[PDB]
Amino acid sequence: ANVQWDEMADITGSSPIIEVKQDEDGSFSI
Amino acid sequence: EGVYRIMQVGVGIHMEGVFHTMWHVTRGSVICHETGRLEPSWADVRNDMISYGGGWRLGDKWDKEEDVQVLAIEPGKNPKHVQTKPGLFKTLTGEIGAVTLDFKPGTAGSPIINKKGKVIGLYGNGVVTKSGDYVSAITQAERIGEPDYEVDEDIFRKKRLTIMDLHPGAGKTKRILPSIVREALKRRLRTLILAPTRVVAAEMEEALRGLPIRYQTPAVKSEHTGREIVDLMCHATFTTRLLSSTRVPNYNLIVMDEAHFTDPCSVAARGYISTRVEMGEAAAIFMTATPPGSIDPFPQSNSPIEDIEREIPERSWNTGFDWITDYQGKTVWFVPSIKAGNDIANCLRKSGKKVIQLSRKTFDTEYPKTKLTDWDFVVTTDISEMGANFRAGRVIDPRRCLKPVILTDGPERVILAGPIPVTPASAAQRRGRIGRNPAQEDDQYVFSGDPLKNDEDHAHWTEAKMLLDNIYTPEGIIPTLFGPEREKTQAIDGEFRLRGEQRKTFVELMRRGDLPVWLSYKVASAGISYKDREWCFTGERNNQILEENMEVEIWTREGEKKKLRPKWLDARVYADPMALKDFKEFASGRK
Repeated sequence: ANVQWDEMADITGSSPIIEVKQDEDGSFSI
Repeated sequence: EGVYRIMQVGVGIHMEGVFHTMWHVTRGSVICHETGRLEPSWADVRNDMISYGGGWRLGDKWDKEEDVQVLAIEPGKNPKHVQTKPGLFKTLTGEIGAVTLDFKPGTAGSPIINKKGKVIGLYGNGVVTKSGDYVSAITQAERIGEPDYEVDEDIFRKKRLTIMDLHPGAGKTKRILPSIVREALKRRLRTLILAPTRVVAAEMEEALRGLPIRYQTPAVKSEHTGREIVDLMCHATFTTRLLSSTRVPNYNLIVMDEAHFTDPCSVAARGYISTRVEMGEAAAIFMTATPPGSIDPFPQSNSPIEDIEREIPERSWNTGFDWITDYQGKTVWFVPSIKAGNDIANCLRKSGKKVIQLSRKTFDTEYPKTKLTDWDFVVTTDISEMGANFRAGRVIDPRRCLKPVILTDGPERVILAGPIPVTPASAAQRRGRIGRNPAQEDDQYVFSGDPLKNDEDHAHWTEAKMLLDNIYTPEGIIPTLFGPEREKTQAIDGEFRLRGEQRKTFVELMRRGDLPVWLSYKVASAGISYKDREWCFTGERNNQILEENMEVEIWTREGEKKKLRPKWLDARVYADPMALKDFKEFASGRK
């Protein structure tokens, strides 16, 4: 398991703009 | 060394001999692998990540057009690379990219690849969209850590002194000092290591396991072996050997730890060491966060500190200060004296708090309790400013202390002026007990008042001078105070020099009699023999010593009742019960 890119990888994912509320204790919100 | 499976709850990358992962997985503990090497070095929570082993080591970001794919080393499954077009998560500080991949809890920490090459970010942290489906931000450390350390060279050049200063992170004992000693042994140097206290010296031995380290006791005036080892001793041990031995090793490398210590023996040590460097006969290293040429009470730290300024109890309180006891973590509290300490500690236990008290003479036998026992508070004098480490989250520092002062107006005497404000350096050291370990709650340094810079009336500078010019060397050379600390006293060099039996009595008064330097000097420079204890009773009416509001009387060595009434009055011999007990043992002629 090395840092090797895979060309046979699957393509997915929408790319929307997301207004996020970030905080210290946790991770992210809205 | 590529990638691993943190156990799965998370995933890490093994680059740079350091381990990269996140705080929310496995908290802040150790990962068990062969040969070990696993412990928190850096942490962040806004950017959820705990890089450890080294500072960090992940380079470059993803820009805004490059497609980024994510590794999927998940529990129970195989690594499955998945290409995606990175989205964008707009925050208040700045918009960072956010990929949208469907994964199950436990695969957090998987690497993402920069189109073609190495890791560009760390997957495993995001938020769920109630309307949408899935999302995870491209969180990555920026910028990188230090990362590690390597030794410079004129550090070992004869005729050079090196002041190595940095905050209580920082590795001066666990990674820096052994790196120096190891490099010293390679160059076959007669190396000396100086610690402020015996317990700090103990921490050095563990940090220097595997190296020829020989701890030197003050019960021995000198020890030489043909075998090439490194001497480890307390500052005071070094000074007493300089006073009691002719066989003084000409160390070519001297390393003083906690070189800010203002104890008369430590200052004198810095005076001697500095002189040996000037002779081009040795190299010196002074390690301290607050060197004499600094006045910052709020230095850097390797973890965020919440500096809080508010009113702090000087004695017993009854109402008002709910914040003191409502705190549910461990607290270290600095008091100006043992008397003040007891008054504070007694009120704390009334609230149901486990309190351990610390002082100079009780340090060796009480400090280990601060590690084994679960405790709520630690009440301490200014002794913890030197290498004392605690697992606490809060420091309460009134910034008050006691200062020995030699009064010249009339008959010379030493008083313990105070409680007076501490030095800017002292306040920094008290503060530096916290902010060492990355915790989810930033450490709190609760303080009161401002530090005072001027401490030129401190008795220790004069006492250090008395110790210095009684150290003889391959002359014509007079040992003087270390540069910065030289202006602290107006005393002319060598003016405290004694000869032969007077100098001998002076040393024994300190070592065998446990008397302060100033007091030992006054007696010895008076011509009084060591075993003669009649000066302890031939003092003025005002020189009467009190003990719990009553005039102290002592049964002499012959069997006679006399009032403890010294000719010279040093307040440090009757300051606290343990000090007074020892002095009464001396005046009786029992030691």
